Amino acid sequence: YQLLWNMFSKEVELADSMQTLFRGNSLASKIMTFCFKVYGATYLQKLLDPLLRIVITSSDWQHVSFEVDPTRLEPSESLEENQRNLLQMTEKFFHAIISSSSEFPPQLRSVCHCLYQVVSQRFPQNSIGAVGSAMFLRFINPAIVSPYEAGILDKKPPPRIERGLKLMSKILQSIANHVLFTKEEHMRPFNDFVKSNFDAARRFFLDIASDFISDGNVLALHRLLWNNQEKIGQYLRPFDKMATLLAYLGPP
Amino acid sequence: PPICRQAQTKLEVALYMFLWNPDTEAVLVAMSCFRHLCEEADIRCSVHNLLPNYNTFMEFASVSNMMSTGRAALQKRVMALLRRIEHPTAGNTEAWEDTHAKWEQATKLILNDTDSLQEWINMTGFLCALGGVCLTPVSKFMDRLLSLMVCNHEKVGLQIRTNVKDLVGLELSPALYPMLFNKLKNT
Amino acid sequence: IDKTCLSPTPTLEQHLMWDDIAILARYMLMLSFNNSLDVAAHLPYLFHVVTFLVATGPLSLRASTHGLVINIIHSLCTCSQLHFSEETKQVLRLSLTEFSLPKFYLLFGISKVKSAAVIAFRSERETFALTSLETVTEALLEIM
Repeated sequence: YQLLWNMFSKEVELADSMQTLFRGNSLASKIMTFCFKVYGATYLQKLLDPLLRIVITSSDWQHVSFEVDPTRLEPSESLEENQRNLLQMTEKFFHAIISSSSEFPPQLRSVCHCLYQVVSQRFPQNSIGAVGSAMFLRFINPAIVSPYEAGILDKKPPPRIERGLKLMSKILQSIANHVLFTKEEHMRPFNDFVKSNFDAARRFFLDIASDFISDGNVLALHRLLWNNQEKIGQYLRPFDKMATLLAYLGPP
Repeated sequence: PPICRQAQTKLEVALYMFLWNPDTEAVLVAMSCFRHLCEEADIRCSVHNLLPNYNTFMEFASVSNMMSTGRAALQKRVMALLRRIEHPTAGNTEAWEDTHAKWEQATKLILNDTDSLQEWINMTGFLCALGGVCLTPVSKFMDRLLSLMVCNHEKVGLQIRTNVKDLVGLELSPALYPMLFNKLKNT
Repeated sequence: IDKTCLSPTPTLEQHLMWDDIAILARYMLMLSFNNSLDVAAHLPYLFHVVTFLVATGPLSLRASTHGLVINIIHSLCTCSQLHFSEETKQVLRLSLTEFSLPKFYLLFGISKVKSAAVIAFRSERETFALTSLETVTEALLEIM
């Protein structure tokens, strides 16, 4: 809690606005993503494995398509039924994500509570939109786009399902960010259904942000500490204690 | 309409091809030019609306107004930020393609005057500066280069070789390394 | 050292019995190995002489003072009559590595020389800083 509190206080004091917060490749964002991975790989695979098994097995025979771009649309396919199938399966897995609040792990719940407190310490209004978006930009939608690469599925899905899951990441990111589609013209028919699920996502985000592992392995922190030893004493008795601990241990 | 977007892409081709110009002031102006493209792409709307070079163009804007010096450090920063872009814009794709097309004619007329060598090494630094992301014409350039640094019998001679062992020696994309290694292996 | 006050000279390398003190300080350096001088009863006298003659004289004696301090702490650690607790032995063990540092090489006046024991047994001076004596006395106070 103190560790994440320190780096996230540094991240929110070094951030310019709320709209650019935790949306880059910073160290705090990488630690956010790794905390998501190590506290929710099991929860996310248990939430998404039967749903992807319903999508791949016993749904995908009858030329089901989610291609909603009229430029890339096949002449044998229909835009309206592609949008209908996409909105149906979107409503299903969005409802599953909202209903998965009780199965959410408590350690990552305390992590998101600390994140909520930190963002509320500088952005007291609508901090939860910064909280939920980070859970969708870095945790749920990368596993949605690449389920085989996330370890959720044993193999890669068919490419029509992959296009549907990339559009799933786009639609759910528009849901979680509380921002409608303004860039792509073919994404605009879903704006009403995204607006109808704004507060449904926000209630789950507020439920998560309110209110247990083994020991460390063989990791040699000596190599990380001593290949960068030259300028850590320069950056400002911690340096003296570090030098004594350096002298007490023989370098390999 | 898509026609103004098409003309905008042709403008991006023009800016990318002026990025290797011998005159330092033209490269400085073309580097400073990108803020207008960024703000117009912002007010037509986030980051996906522009082809994802927006943060690298911010870096272009930041380096554009720092310092004016000799051409060597300017070219070095040009190779740095042209390595750093890491995205396949179609304007960028056209930019390395037509410069590679003029590159063969350029090295042909050099093979069969020091300003010509200056713009020549500028073209090498520009083309090796780009990632040239394939995801093959880039391999054609690579085999040309591996056939080139021997440069066994030529009047200018070593001013090729040494410059080459700097330019591919220092200025090359990190994602371009396996192709170079695999070419060196079977040469 | 008590009787040097009768005919005072400011340097203490200028006083008439400087060679006497240097010669008998070499005795303590030789004899300081394995509690061969009893640190369990002569410790406060011994630190007094240590404080009085840091960074004095030629390079060999300056390194000898440092080696004397190291051997004092080492024999203080390895002495069995004192029967210390574990935490005190731990802080002495850290203090040995503290005095081994190049910072204390600078404090004791041996900056150019890599190893004290090499120059100490082999056989123009930089000025003394009094705050260095303050730091050394604070370290010995903490140990004591």
